[PDB]
Amino acid sequence: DTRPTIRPRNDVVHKQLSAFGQYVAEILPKYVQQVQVSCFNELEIFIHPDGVIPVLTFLRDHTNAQFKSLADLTAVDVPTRQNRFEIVYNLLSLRFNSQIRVKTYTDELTPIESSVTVYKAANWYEREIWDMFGVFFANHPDLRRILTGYGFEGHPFRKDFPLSGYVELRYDDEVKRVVAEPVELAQEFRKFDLNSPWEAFPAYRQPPE
Amino acid sequence: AGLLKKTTGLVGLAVCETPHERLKILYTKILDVLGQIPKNAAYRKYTEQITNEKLGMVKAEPDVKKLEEQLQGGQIEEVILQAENELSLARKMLRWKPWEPLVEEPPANQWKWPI
Amino acid sequence: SNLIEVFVDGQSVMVEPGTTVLQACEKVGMQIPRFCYHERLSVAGNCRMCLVEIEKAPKVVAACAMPVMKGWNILTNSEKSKKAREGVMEFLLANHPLDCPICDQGGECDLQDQSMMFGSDRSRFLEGKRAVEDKNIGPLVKTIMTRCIQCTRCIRFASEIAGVDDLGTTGRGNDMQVGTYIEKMFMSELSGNIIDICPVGALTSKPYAFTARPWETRKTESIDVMDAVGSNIVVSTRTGEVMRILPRMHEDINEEWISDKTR
Amino acid sequence: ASATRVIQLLRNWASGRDLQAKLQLRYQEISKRTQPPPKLPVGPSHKLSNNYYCTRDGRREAMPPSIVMSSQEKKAVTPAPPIKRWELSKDQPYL
Amino acid sequence: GTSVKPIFSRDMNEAKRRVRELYRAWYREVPNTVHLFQLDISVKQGRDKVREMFMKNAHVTDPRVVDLLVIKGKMELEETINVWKQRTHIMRFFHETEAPRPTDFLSKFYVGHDP
Amino acid sequence: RKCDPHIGLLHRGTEKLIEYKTYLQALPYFDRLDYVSMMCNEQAYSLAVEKLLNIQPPPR
Amino acid sequence: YIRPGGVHQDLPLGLLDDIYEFSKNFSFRIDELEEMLTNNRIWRNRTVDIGVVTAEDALNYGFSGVMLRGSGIQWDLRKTQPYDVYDQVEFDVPIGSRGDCYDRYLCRVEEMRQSLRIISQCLNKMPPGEIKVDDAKVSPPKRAEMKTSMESLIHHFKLYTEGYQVPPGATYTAIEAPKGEFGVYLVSDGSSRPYRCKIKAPGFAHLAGLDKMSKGHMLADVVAIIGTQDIVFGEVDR
Amino acid sequence: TYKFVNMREPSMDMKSVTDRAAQTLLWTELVRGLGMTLSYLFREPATINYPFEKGPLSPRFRGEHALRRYPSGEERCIACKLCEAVCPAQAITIEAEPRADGSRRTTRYDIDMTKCIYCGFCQEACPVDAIVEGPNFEFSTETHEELLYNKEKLLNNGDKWEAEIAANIQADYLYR
Amino acid sequence: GVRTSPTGEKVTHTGQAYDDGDYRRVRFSDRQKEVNENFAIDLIAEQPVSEVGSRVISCDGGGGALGHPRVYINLDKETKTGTCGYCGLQFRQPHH
Amino acid sequence: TQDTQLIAVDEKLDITTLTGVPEEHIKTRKVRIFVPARNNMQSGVNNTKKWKMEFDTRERWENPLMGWSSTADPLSNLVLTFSTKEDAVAFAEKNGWSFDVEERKVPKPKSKSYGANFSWNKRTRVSTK
Ligand code: SF4
Ligand code: SF4
Ligand code: SF4
Ligand code: SF4
Ligand code: FES
Ligand SMILES: [K+]
Ligand SMILES: [Zn+2]
Repeated sequence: DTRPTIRPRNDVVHKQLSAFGQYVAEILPKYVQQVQVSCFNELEIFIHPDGVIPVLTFLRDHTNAQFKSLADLTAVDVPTRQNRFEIVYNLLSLRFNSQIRVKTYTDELTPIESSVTVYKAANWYEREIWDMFGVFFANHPDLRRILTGYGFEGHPFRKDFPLSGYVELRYDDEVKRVVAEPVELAQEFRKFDLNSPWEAFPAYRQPPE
Repeated sequence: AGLLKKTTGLVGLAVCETPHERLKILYTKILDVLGQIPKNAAYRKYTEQITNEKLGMVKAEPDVKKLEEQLQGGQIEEVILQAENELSLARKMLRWKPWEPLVEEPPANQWKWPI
Repeated sequence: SNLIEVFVDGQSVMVEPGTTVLQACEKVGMQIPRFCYHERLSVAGNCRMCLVEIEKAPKVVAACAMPVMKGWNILTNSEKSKKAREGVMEFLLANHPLDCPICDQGGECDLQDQSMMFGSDRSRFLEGKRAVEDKNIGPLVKTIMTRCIQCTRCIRFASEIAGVDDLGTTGRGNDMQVGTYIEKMFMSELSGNIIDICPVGALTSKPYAFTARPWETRKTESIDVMDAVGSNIVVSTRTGEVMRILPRMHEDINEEWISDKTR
Repeated sequence: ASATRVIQLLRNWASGRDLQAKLQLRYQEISKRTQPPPKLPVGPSHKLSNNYYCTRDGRREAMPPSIVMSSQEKKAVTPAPPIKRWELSKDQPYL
Repeated sequence: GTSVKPIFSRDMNEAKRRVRELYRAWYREVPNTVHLFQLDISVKQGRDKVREMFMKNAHVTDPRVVDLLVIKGKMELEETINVWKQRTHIMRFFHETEAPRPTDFLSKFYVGHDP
Repeated sequence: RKCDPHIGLLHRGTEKLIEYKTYLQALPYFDRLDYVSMMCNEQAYSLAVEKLLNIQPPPR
Repeated sequence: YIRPGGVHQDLPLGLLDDIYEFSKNFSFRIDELEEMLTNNRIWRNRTVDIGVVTAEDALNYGFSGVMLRGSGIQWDLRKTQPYDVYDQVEFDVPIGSRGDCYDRYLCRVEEMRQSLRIISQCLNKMPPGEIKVDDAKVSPPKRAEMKTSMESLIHHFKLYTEGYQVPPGATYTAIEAPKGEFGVYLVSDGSSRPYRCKIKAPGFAHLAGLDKMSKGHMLADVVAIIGTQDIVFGEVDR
Repeated sequence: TYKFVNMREPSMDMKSVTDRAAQTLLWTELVRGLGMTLSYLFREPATINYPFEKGPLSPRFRGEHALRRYPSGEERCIACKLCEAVCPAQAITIEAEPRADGSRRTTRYDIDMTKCIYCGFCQEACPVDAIVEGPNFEFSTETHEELLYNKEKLLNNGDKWEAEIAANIQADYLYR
Repeated sequence: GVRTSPTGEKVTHTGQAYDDGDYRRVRFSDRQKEVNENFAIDLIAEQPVSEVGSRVISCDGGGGALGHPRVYINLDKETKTGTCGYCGLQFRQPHH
Repeated sequence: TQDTQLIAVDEKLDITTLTGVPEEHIKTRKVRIFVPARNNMQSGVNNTKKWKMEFDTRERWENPLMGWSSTADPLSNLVLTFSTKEDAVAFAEKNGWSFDVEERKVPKPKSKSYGANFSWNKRTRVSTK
């Protein structure tokens, strides 16, 4: 290897992954607004938050996809965008040893039909995505809180919820109970300005408008 | 077509002693639900092509032992599985009908994530 | 209009005649690595870090010096350009004293940042280094002039702006020292601004004097109070204290600098 | 390990397996806690020549992910050549 | 555009309808949680507190957000009917520990410079 | 017949704390992520990070 | 120890020998576990038939790694997606019968025996190479060259102040955890810090199956129903 | 490659059935479970008695912190500040002013001992390896305050644990 | 080399002296205030100064790799002898 | 173009009622939006590309034990990032926050001429290079 430090890239798998791109694009052109392959040979199709079940069910039952292995569903809060939240699923194919990723946009008041019908593995995945992020999922068995304090208010994983929090706990002898109080830190998280001031890698340079 | 497979491996998946005929009738049904779908649909132009090729392929070779690798689909006890839900799959998009153009284009700056 | 058409890595952009290559790529935004040219300051083309090779021509031009010629495609991310930028980079760094943990510019040093983006990952030096004797030019500004890269930014700031007919580059060769020869004081009302223009730790702020580091000072935006100019400044706040005051950019009111009093 | 031979037979017979030669805990076989100084090698790019960072510039070689369709007859293609049946362990068929 | 999507209510009325049934359901257990929680609080106190935080959000005029609130209330009551919530979880609303805070400008001034 | 548990007795910042740390500072998070198998977590995080940088580790 | 760009430090002189001394007697120890904890009549019944998941049910519950392997599913991240140097070592995945508590129990101990060969193959394959990538922009420079070369000092300074900047994008990469499928879906904002690093927790998805996993079993079985799985309360919470 | 772990056909002869019938009736696999327990009883226990003996460690151990100093005697801590930027718990805290001579030594170096995780990162961060982690791990306490360290307590640790870490780093810097 | 305080209150090398009016001294009652007996400020006083006959010397703090980075110091400015900021010790010029 | 029960409500977004922020830290807290000011110690510019949204600083009392800068302001450390200002002000309305926007200053174009450093009578001539 003349370049034993950089990761050697693979193009043959990049081709069929690109080929499977327009494939799923042509099968369901109602929802797939954008299909994108990564330089890490990862496939990412971009769909609409109304036809998630069709596109998810099709990928699950297709004899040419069989992506029955639901890895995880998550959100990436991007407050800049009009649809700040972004529900993202990861699927794996046992027969095709490949992973594809579906990405949708969503706002705070736009429900998503629950993906329990297509991948009922996720029953607990909504229970945290509505917990940490707050995105409600439409027509769901039980959208309950299983990842925060009982009676906690807000959605901590958002970018408006501070890392410090809003509630601090202390045992008081007046009430014989661990009672809540507003947060108050002995020391504060020193915000660090790590981002470099000069231009990084020129590849991902957003053109000015 | 030889000794019946008492243990297919994967638990729960039964071993039907009539794998061939089940495969054909199933493929007729999946070809049936592919009948009403219009010609321009990408579902048809792609999935009937594999179906009749596989339907023609299962019909030609009548022995299970070799047919496992002719269709390559593992064992015969599960090739009817993604096929039967392919029959289901065609039924689901008898409703969604997604060959129409995009429902609406995404917001102008929704994608493209350097920020 | 007179706007001449000149390409930038193929991308066509209209530019004003006389606009330099660095300013030509400014509109789209490239900021070719620079160490001697400053916007509000004259140009010298000394550091040679802005060198970018120009297309279909076997010569590397300075982005700050050669303005334009009709349809000259700037190859910003060229391999030859990266070679030229890398070549001068290990050059000026060769004799730089290993002072980063001890230099106040640590964390906001241009030399540090360039070496990470447009830099190598190793050294090939196997000889000695030069050391320059410090020349105290005030209890308001430091002198670690052994860290000076001879970008001559300071000597211009003396000649222009402040108007003092003062410190220049004495000596030559590897011993080219940027100083005052005789120990002449630097009193000008804009003397404190000589601190930000210096890209290295050669001239740092004596009052600050290693009180904190850039990657921890929560910066706030406030206005100079002492004078009625109402200069825009950035206040450094750490652990509930104020350590140093940095001028902002506002064009008419303060350009890029302030008075010594408010610094 | 230090027990007498007779009791060693007792635990050997009660276990049926050679516990003496493969006794659990450590003994005088471990490497000495004092060790010779090491002389670790150099890296795959510790060359003083023809070694510009651009030739190994693996950080910036990453391109923004490729686009193959955007809103703004060909045969059906499978995303990847499907896996092949694994073979029984030649060392041992079943437990 | 401004033509937003409805979660479950297309207008204030159906959202108001949902507000009624959760709020009406909230005191079917209020005189019983205290009994099961071994609490020292009179039933009236629970009733008015359920009241006062209803006015705490009795200001919005969009059907979706108020709908999210009633299901959030629908996400709250069963957490304490079935003893899932503990004493300190519902005692949190019953603000006793927290230090009394000033309200007027002068009292704000006297305590500290925290505008 | 029905068995749904209630967790969060060890719910922690993890991802929330990660964003305010750098990648190297994020490495200890995975070491403490699960409390049983430590090394294999750093296997995933390092593999993911080196994947993003398109840098392959030395064979040794 | 495992850091981006290779392992942080090198093995001490003699660590390889210590592995062999332990590994030589290890199968002897796991046999001691094997005899009394496997064919024990009351261990067997308390682990056979006590909770089982069929193929498609386990597959659709997000079960992965061993949890599918004990239920008969043929799949393993080690071989199907040979991350790292895994494509140069021979081992056998322990696929099993019906898939009850006992079935995965035999699968797990067999994994240890196979893990012993992966150790042994790797123990006599250690090549004379390096521990870190030779890219100082992502790997801290060697301490000896740190106090001698400026490029090392600057790179060490910036890497230890803000660190390397990762090019933007997202990536979900999973490896075979010794409990299940462990993946991190981190998204890079083109900065020196991550943006969101959701984890695929093997404990999480495998705790998701408990409801169907315990259809019709006694209360005293629930602890064993957990036992056939691996639910570390530190890991389930993402 | 794969290997079945459970599938097995029991032999169905009279001897085989008698074998299995005897196994259930005259408990033999049960007694085997008892059989190798006695082998464990009649074995040396691995019980290290404490503080008399000590489980082995390595010259790389990370424990109680201790700020060292030069052989002439001067503090190694340069206030280079890097240890903070890497400290993933933000336990340490460094603030320095120019000394009487001018050589900057931190006026406050307070490792919040109940904050750090003993990374080794702070050691790997220091360009003059001023802050190290001493081999001591037996420094428990009864008041939460004594855990909260300061500059003086760090220096005392460096002067107390001085020979060991000087030896440990001397025998471990080559790996580093 | 530690001097005393009005309340005894041994003042550290940094100069921290708790004034007699600070309520933050009960922490020290029934206890002891830890100060370092050695003072980094005056440990450089007795360290000998060495005359090296060259324009620029490189200091390493001794110990080869174990020390401080090889920062150079210029032995030309007569005034006060050049001090390596990393090491703290100082090199002298033999006046040629 | 969307048949998911298209109903029209004006209601400039006010998710604040459900965002969970306590009633104290919503109205009194002021919100400030502008682009970074590059530290003049550094000629880099990459900071001045985005819009970040901080809050107003609160009191920082010294911790009597060991001089920590104790803070009870949970929101003192929260800096967002926005591509432009319209989305930035938009985030100020959905989470209804008293905002204070400021338009970003852009480099005025300087006229550059290395030949001007050697003039016939122009003052741009410089006595040193
Ligand atoms: S000026 Fe020199 S010593 Fe200071 S940080 Fe920059 S490169 Fe390091
Ligand atoms: S002292 Fe600073 S500004 Fe002046 S020439 Fe040297 S590096 Fe440039
Ligand atoms: S301990 Fe080391 S890294 Fe930390 S401030 Fe002191 S010199 Fe710098
Ligand atoms: S070893 Fe401890 S004190 Fe040092 S940087 Fe790591 S966590 Fe902080
Ligand atoms: S910027 Fe053109 S050479 Fe300095
Ligand atoms: K400077
Ligand atoms: Zn020195």
